[PDB]
Amino acid sequence: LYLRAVGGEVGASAALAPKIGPLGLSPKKVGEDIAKATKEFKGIKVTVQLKIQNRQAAASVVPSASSLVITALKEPPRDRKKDKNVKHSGNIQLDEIIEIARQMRDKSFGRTLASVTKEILGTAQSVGCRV
Amino acid sequence: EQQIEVPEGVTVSIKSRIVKVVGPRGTLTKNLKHIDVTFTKVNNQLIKVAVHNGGRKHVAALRTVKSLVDNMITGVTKGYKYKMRYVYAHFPINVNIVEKDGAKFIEVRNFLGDKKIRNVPVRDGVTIEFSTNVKDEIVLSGNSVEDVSQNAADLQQICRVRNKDIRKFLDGIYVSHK
Amino acid sequence: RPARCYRYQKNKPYPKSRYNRAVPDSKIRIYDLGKKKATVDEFPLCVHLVSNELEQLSSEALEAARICANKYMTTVSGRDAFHLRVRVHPFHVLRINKMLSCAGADRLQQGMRGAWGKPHGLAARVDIGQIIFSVRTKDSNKDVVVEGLRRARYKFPGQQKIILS
RNA sequence: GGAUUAAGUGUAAUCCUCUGAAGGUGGUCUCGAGCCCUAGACAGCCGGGAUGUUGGCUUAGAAGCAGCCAUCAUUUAAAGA
Repeated sequence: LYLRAVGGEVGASAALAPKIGPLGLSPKKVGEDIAKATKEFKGIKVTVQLKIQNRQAAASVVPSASSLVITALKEPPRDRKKDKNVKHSGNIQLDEIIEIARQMRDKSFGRTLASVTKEILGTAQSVGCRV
Repeated sequence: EQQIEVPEGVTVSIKSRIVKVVGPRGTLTKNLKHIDVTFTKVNNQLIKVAVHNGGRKHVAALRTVKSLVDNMITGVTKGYKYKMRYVYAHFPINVNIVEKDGAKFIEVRNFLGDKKIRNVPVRDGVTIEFSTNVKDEIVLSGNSVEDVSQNAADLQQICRVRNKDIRKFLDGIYVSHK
Repeated sequence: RPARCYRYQKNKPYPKSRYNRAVPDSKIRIYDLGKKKATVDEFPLCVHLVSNELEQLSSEALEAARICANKYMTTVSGRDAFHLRVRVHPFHVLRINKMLSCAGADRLQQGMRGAWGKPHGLAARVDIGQIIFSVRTKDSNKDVVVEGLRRARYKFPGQQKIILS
């Protein structure tokens, strides 16, 4: 489902837990996960569209890898020249690649999490976003 | 060698290596004799003396002497006091001082809360003040810092116990203040 | 055990397989460790293992003191880095009191002439400065291999110097 | 003349004979090596140890610090996912 959660806000039962909690989502993972990325932009209402599979695994959004990387980097643009320009563009945490890969995963068909991260990294490489 | 001049407000006047201090707080004396050393004399100002000697040996001395004085100076004017709290696990401790260090004199009672009081000794000229409230502070002071020192200490140590472990019980009184 | 009247050379030759049989097998695993083949020699970081003594470590001495050595070389991820080399072999055979030759101390028995000591063990001998067993790789860590040999030495009768790369 | 030693080490050439091998000491003296310093060191010393965010994954947990991936951005005098 979808809800609008404050940037750095988490586990509380009344707001969060029973909505999704009955869906099969595990609140603990989401609270930390959501709060984690949401740290860079705090105080901002980010509506989350959580998607839960039969696995009861889930992902949520800000929609595209380039966009996701852009936001993770917190930079609006991609480097003019990805290979040459790097730090200028920006950087993202290795974990963040994992984060994006995980959210994107329903879309991606990587065999493993490592593969998915590699897929996202490929996009980042083009953008001039270093990991 | 070195020369220490101080303070006004406190006199000196040492003869035949006894040494002294003056006031206004009470005076302390300290023999300060060791090896061919001058045993510093007051030089119509303040005392400081060196003996023609060698290197380290005398040097470890006539350094120490310097520190014994200069802490005799401050122990005569504005004395030295050490201060610290008592407190631990259930039931309080009874600290109180009766004249003299002697058994059943110097404080402490129920350590944890044991029977039989255990405490001594007190130094020559030290004063044991007591707690502000029922019990939660001690002040130990006196002119000499060498009696006042191991009075508050030897009152902390008189809580130390070699048994279970310090960790489990943390009774005792410690003078955190210096 | 203990090794006393074992590693001091106060004898002379042989090993000689012709002459001797019933030699015990060495309990010293392979003297080729780490990845062999490729020349480890291209490496930063260097060597160790200098005896600093006289001689004759037994195979009992080297074989648990060397793989003991290797064991804490395992830290560098199994098959990934360094080659370990051992130098000298335990050729040298020793004999021990079989009461028939002479008298008194070992290599002497009972009677005069007669039973030389019966074969029991072999030990390589070394000189004042020889490299007992060396090899290295790039500075993997501070020097795990240097840590190796700490343990390696401390089971040698000799006092071994680490020796810097 | 000079220096070391604080253990009564030692005051024991050789050796059945004089043991000592792979306990401790910021007592003090002497010698060497590395790094840091007036773009100010140590104390060097004193005081302090940002927001998204518990980054993504993994995991019972995994919150800077088991492990894998990423290592951006913000607010900054400054502060690493």
